Amino acid sequence: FVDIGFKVDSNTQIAYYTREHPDLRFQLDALLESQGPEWTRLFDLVQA
Amino acid sequence: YSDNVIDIDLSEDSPENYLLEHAVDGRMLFPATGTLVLAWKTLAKLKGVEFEQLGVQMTNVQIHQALFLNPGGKTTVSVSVMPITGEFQVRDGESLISSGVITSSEGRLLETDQHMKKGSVLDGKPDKELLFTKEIYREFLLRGYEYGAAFQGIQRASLDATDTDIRWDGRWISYLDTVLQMYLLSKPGTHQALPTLLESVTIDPRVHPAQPPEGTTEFQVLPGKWDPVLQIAAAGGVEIRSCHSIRASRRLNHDPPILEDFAFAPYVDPRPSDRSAAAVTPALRDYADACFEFSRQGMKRWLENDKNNVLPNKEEIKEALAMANKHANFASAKATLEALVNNKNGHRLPNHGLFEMLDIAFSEPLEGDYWDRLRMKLHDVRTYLWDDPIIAALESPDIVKLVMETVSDNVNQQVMEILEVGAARGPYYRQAIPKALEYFSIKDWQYTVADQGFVEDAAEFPVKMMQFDPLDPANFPAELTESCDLLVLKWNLQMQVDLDAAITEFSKMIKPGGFLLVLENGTRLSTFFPIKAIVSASLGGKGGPEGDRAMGCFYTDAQWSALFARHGFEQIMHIPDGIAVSMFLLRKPFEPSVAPIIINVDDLECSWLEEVQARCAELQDSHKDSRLWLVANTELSGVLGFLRSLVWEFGSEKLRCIQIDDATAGPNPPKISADSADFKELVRKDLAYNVFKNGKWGTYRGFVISDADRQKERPSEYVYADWLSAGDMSSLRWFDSPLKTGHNNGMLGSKMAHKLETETCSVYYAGLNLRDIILANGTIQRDILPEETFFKEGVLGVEFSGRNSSGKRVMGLCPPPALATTVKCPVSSLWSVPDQWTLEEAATVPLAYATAYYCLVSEGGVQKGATVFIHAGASVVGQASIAVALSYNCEIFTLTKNSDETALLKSMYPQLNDRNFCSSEDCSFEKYIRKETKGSGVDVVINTLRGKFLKASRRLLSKKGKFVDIGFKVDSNTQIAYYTREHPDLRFQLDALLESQGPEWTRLFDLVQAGIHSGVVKPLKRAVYSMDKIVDAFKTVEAEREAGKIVIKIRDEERQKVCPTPRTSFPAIHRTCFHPDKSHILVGGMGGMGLETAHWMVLRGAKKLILTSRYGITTGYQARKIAFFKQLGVEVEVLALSVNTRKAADKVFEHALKMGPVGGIFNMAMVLYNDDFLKMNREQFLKPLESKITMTMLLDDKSREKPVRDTLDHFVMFSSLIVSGGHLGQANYAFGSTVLEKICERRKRDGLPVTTPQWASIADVTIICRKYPQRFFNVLSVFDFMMSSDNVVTISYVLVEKSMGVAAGEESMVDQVLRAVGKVLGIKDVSSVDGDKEFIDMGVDSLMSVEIKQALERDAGLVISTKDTQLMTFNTLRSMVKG
Amino acid sequence: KLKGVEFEQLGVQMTNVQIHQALFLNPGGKTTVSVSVMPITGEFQVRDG
Amino acid sequence: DGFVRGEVASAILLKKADTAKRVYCTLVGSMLNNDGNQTNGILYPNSE
Ligand SMILES: NC(=O)c1ccc[n+]([C@@H]2O[C@H](COP(=O)([O-])OP(=O)(O)OC[C@H]3O[C@@H](n4cnc5c(N)ncnc54)[C@H](OP(=O)(O)O)[C@@H]3O)[C@@H](O)[C@H]2O)c1
Repeated sequence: FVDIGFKVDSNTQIAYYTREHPDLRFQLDALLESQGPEWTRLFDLVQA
Repeated sequence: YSDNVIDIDLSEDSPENYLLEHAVDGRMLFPATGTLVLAWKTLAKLKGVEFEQLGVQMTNVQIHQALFLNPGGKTTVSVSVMPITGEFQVRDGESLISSGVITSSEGRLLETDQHMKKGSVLDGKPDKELLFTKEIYREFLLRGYEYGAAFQGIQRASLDATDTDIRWDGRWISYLDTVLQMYLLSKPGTHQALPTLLESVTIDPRVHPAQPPEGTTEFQVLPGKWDPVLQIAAAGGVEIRSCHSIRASRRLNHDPPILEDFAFAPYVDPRPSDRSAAAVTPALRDYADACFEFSRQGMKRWLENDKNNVLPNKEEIKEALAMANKHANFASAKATLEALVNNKNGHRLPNHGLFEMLDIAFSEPLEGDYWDRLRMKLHDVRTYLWDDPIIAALESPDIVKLVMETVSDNVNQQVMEILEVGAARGPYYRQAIPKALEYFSIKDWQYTVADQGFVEDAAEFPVKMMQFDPLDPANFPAELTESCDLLVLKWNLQMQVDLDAAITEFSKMIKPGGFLLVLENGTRLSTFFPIKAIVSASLGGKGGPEGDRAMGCFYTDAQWSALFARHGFEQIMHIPDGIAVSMFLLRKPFEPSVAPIIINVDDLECSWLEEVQARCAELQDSHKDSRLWLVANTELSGVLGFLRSLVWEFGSEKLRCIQIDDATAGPNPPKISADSADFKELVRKDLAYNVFKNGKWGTYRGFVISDADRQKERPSEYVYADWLSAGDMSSLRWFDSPLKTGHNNGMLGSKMAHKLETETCSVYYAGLNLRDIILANGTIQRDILPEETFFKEGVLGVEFSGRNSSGKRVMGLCPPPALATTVKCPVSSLWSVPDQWTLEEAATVPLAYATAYYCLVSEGGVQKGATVFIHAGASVVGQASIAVALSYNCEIFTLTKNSDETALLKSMYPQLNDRNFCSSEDCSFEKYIRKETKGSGVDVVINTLRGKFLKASRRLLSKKGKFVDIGFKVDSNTQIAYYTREHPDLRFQLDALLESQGPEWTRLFDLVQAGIHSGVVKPLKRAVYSMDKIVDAFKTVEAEREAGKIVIKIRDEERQKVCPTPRTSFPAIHRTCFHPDKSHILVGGMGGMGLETAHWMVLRGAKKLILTSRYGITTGYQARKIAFFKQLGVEVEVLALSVNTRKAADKVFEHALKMGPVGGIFNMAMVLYNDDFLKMNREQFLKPLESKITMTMLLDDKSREKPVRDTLDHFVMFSSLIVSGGHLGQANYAFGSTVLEKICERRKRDGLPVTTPQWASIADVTIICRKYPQRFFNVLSVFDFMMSSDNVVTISYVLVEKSMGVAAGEESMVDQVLRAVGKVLGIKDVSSVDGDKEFIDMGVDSLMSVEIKQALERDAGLVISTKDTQLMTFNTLRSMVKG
Repeated sequence: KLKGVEFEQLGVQMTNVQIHQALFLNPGGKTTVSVSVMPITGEFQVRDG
Repeated sequence: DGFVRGEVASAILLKKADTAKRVYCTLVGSMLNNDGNQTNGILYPNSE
């Protein structure tokens, strides 16, 4: 289940804070700051 | 001086009295969807709107408890709803009953469009394609859901139960329950499911029809639908979605059934193999000898030491010592007994009273006030003599029941009068009452103990105490003439100075045709004498023609019999103990004045029905001495049960029976024929039932089976561990394993799809995991496990280490039950034990390391050098996780409870330093681990702790960290997360991978195999428990007091490495199982008990059923059941035929052998025509005799021929308690039911399998003859015992309550109503207040007077005006209820 | 107050406290706020109007 | 079968007949008594 919506509920946000669930809606922005192994996998996938 | 407080008035005429019509196994319950309405009404009340104009939606409704309703009581429940969020709480007092979230709305909440459906799609269908309310609620009743007329909403449904017609009566609690019944009706089964979570409940009254007009009698039916795709039960404006239920242990409404063994018992001189023989074991015969030697030498010690001559009866003692010498140190005598007493070799008499009491007699000093003191001493331990193996040999339950019931069959009254003369010295009520008279249902009994004084020990028994001199005749009160039907003289005639005078006076108390029971010492008369020498005052008794009384108070058994015979007493029964006491049952000879009438009832075609009917009509117009003798000279004849039913309408005064069993009749068979010799001996005793079988005259009696024998353990080649009572770890036992048939129970449904290749392994060691303890102790129900294990015999044990079929040493994980002696392990789950590990060590590896690899390498994706946090490092999964993590060169942080665990881990893994250990007591590891990881966190978290520890664990996760939660005691919110797919449930994943054994498992199989080769997978430290300490092993695992693997040792590993496993047997409780490769015939299986028993066999192994009926499938209940068997994977076949001719019998077995070898024949067929015996012709008398006399010998003839004889395993022929108790109007049924039992007893004679249940009444499939009907779930529990037993006929019946007397009961009812009257006033103890004080003196005021009057009318026949009520007394009240 | 004990003798723990609005005080004015606590679970709600 | 509760707040003025400016009627006499120990209960009228 890949949840990429932006308007998460209050309970959902608390789940993100408590590490209960991963926050995947600003991950492409986070991978662009590090630009590490995970990003280069997406760089190659898009290039291919 | 929180929200709406609702009061439920369960009163006589209150509008919500319909809520008492909702019970589960008797208990009245508030419907699970009843707190939904309370929350619904509360929310509307807060909004100020009318509740029927508000559309609500309840989500994730948790049912925590069950609100137990009480008739005529008021229940107050508090509903609290949070204003904005909707969190609601239905709570009774300070206990939560329901929780969830209630949300209202103005839009369309209902998902399905069912509220728009108008008509009923179940129109024009045949009656065999529909379920009606009787059929729908017969299925619920079988599962424990008892719904009254108010809650019977589903008026019609389809066979699939998808379409239904739901009644709308304006009561919302009823309507919501009837919509939840659709979900229940969609999950066929046998267990009782208690709802625990309703994910969504939508109520929209706006689309719902309005309440019916006032006073409506006929209500409308709203179409309902069940949606399997979405799991929605929708009808009208209601919708229930994804209801989750928890298995509930079915409680017994009544008391446990009384199981008996309907067997034959000789009258006189029973042989050791007979059931009326004294229960003298070899151990008892030793204790008797030891006591005899101790008594003999003790008297010698008495005589020599009696230098003060303070030992009266000294001449008597000398005489007693002399005879013992004729038929023959004190330290040794006590030594032998003490060795017997202190030994605990299993062979252990229940108690040693004679030794104990004798020791006090002899050890007491010889000095002043000796006899007076010692008399008092023995009178203080008198109980030892009463409750002693020697004395109790003749007081065994079998003999006591044989005597009491044999007398009852012959007394021709309604109340049985008993009289125990001399109840203070030798008591019998304490044995007769609890062993025989408390089982009476058809005949009432009155017991009267008598003695010189008040019988102290009889104060607690339902007996009447009289007063007169027992030791002196000629003073017996004249009020005792023709007073007792049975007279008991336990240890009385040995105290009479004049026997002839005593017996002559005693014989007057016997009613004409009454019995006399005498128990006296007859052998080894010098054994108990030392006690009687100093407990008796005048040890002098005149002798007589039979001889001279031994000492002065004892006659020998032979002399006892001659003495009784001399006074014209017929010896009805005589059971000599052999070691001590003897028993005689006597009644006066009967001299006929008119020649007896003999009718031969041998013919099974009933060519005599006309003659018996004519002679039975002329019974009440003939002389009182006329008798009708129904005589049978064949093994197969129903005269015994036929007569019992005739006695119910013609009285026992003139009906008598004689049956001679040809097969077992000795070399000198009786010659009962009119003016014969044997017959006259029988016309003198005038016994109702005479049966000559096994060479002796006797009678058929139902001997009770102790509740301990139901769980008796016997050797069994294949066994497995299960629980007797769910949720109890102390109830773990070893039951028979279905693997004796080669296969494993639970091959239905999803288990039929995965055709895994399995290797049959002989388990040697079984590892105990925490998964088993969680299931065993009730922390988790069986329903949480993979669905493939629902029908398995057990769910305990996965890992093991044994030997495959080729003798190789193997270890592996298998679907449960692996806590057994044989398993069928898939070949993809079996590892080979390296030739360096003993099988003991192999048993610890598989699960611990398979889980470790799954958590780390399969779910956590651990990489080299990663940081891993492992909870409970000392657990077997914890130890495996560390070993796997170390192999991956990880940085390990582990939680250790105490210092011992830390030391153990450090020694076990030298790479671990003190910096790698934390404490499980508090969440102080979070700061330590965060600091030690420099804020990076831990890559993998193997979590077992819960609560704040779980929260702190996730908080340590890195950005890419994985959280593997494998704890079992998840919270309610966590479980809802699992249900809603929010989180994956990883705590039963290793069990799920073992059912599929697919790509994911083979990854773990290779990982563990590689670890074994590379040395990573090393055996763990373990503690080995034997098979009998299974309970202790489970307790050890649960406590977790110390680290280690708990491994049950099933077998002893042989020295070799490839060798066949020796065949051995294990003690285990019975568990009936049916071969899945054999065909089982159920003739009459298409009915009430036929279809429900068939379902029981399907669960126990059967997969090939051929059900037979006269018409086949004719109702929607039969069509729905058969469609359920077929769906489960059962090859069913319904034959519309009657097996009454050889052609019909052949067809049934042609179809059976086509499906597979015949492995069971069941005959549940019944046809009844209840009518009076005299208004029945042959065509009507032979009605019940087809299904019981023609279908039992056509199934018995076919089962005695090849190939059925070799393959057949079970031959069950259901019967009725009419053959043991009789019934009114069912004289033809009794004849059929008895001849059926005689065929089944003939089968036992030939060594063939046979079982003949004798049921009284069955509830699910009221009080008749004072016997409650059993619940079916309990009928199958005793039926399972019936099949796995050696006896032929077993009688199962439930008693309303243990029988009391007649006056005893009457007084009980009196006290009951008196107390009701007293409580009306408010007096806790009615007897406490004065009996002469008027009610007005207490404060009775108008309202109470009317209440008292109504209570009296409802309780008794009195009708008292209000005015007299305030001026009458309790004593007056009692005397007037008596009048 | 619900427990009947004095508030300074009770040790509490509030978890996941969400602040949805700001309660604007007013000088020389009276502000009435309703606090609702669920008996057993502890769910509380400070709500003005 | 019973009575229905009511509400009243009445009051009257009594005066010597010689000094009264208005006389609705004259009070001939009033007296009181009790029932005693009746066997029908305390809340029961006593006809005697
Ligand atoms: N349940 C009780 O109340 C109770 C109490 C005590 C004892 N029992 C014992 O249990 C049995 C009765 O159970 P039940 O009546 O609840 O259910 P059941 O035994 O399945 O019902 C009797 C069935 O036998 C069939 N049958 C009658 N004559 C037949 C024939 N010639 N060939 C084949 N089938 C024939 C009938 O099928 P069709 O209807 O299709 O013709 C009927 O459905 C008897 O053995 C009885 O001794 C039951």
